[PDB]
Amino acid sequence: KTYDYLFKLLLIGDSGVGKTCVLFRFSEDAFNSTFISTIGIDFKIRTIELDGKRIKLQIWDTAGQERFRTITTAYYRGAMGIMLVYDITNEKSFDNIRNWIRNIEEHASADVEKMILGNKCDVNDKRQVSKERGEKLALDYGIKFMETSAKANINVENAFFTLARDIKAKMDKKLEGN
Amino acid sequence: KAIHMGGWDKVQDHFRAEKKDHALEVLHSIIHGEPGEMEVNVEDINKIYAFKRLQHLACPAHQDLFTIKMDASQTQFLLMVGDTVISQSNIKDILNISDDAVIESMSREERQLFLQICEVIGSKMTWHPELLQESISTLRKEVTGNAQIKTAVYEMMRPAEAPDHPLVEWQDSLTADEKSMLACINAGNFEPTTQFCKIGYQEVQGEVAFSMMHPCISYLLHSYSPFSEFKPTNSGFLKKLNQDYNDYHAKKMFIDVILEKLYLTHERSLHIGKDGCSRNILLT
Ligand SMILES: Nc1nc2c(ncn2[C@@H]2O[C@H](COP(=O)(O)OP(=O)(O)O)[C@@H](O)[C@H]2O)c(=O)[nH]1
Ligand SMILES: [Mg+2]
Repeated sequence: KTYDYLFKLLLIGDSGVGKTCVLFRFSEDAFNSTFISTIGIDFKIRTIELDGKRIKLQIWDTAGQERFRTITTAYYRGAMGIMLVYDITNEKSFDNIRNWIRNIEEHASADVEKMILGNKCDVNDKRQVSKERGEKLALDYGIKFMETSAKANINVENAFFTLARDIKAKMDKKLEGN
Repeated sequence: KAIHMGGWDKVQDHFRAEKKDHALEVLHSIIHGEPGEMEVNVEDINKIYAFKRLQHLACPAHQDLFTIKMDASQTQFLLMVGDTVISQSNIKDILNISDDAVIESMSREERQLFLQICEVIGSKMTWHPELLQESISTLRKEVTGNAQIKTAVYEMMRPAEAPDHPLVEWQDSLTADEKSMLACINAGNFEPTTQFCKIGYQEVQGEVAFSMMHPCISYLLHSYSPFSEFKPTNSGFLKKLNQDYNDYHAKKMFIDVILEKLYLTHERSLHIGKDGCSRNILLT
């Protein structure tokens, strides 16, 4: 076996909050320097191991391309997990998270796992959103939340591992009959 | 390119060159043996090619204001010049299907391709009614054989595969369980030479991702019928296409694993054939 399952994931959030940097940190352990600008880098992959099974995480980064809540059911079709990202530098992007969420509940499947990322934990001088405000919005909707920084490589790895472990969990119980 | 409807071969002589396109439009309005022939239901699909005929007579500066927008219900296409809706068309009437048939939502790219396919169908039925009267197959091979349609379909589904890509011979690497898992993408059967005609693939930075053609695109290219009689049969084909579509996405975490292994063993393609024959093309 090369790998056992394919988990399709979506990076969702406003433009500028760091979705592409989060993706390249998780997939290639990279930030800036030898720049590769996403002329069509719609997704990146990273194969991880959970409970002896090797999961290929296929993580898409197409939000904000043309998707300013123009989205319908087709954009979430096939997605098993969604990573919602805002910028703690930017309260406007944090408030827009409420919109992205309602776009998801009304257009995506109900058994899609979701997680919220407050990226740029490393910029405290320019912070506009408290961490407790981050965990309060996530507690509202009953989905997990963490703060991250793609630049300092803080909480990127364990965020994706938690989401994938949650996806594998409910997929595994579904395979006990159904 | 030669238009014969309404005796136009011999009627065009009575018109100056500057006016034969206007006259051809009025001629189409005039002409479009009842006992024995089948009724058609083509009003809503012809609207779309007719919209581009209206846009074509606008100035290149204003032609960008002619757009077709889906309404909030996702059940009609709105034909819009600027902020004004000049007409609408029901998507179920475009497809000539029953009212309780299910239309799965399309991406914006797929909606564009959907309307382009409708544009070619409409033009062939408007200016060349002789295709349909011969056969439904002669009409269909004229739209699936169209150069822009073939190119646009491959660009969207298999961007790195040429439409004339040569067959790759089949190599049975699959277990029985894997063949059962794949059966849902071809109506409950596993046949190597047809299993993959609906599967697309694209590589980003050398990494392949698989996907399935939207059922309405599949239906429009290979199963569309303008005859009112075929409305139940049309809906039967669409419902079967939807079933394969929803089955693929529900089991995509297992199926894409199997598709990737076949893709890698067949020279990064699923255009697979056996003894020289394949139906795993997207359209021909
Ligand atoms: N200090 C800091 N800067 C970041 C971080 N993440 C992204 N940035 C920068 O914010 C800008 C936008 O990043 P990008 O990933 O392209 O945002 P996107 O539009 O959501 O894809 C870039 O200049 C990043 O280098 C972070 O975690 N910490
Ligand atoms: Mg980006």
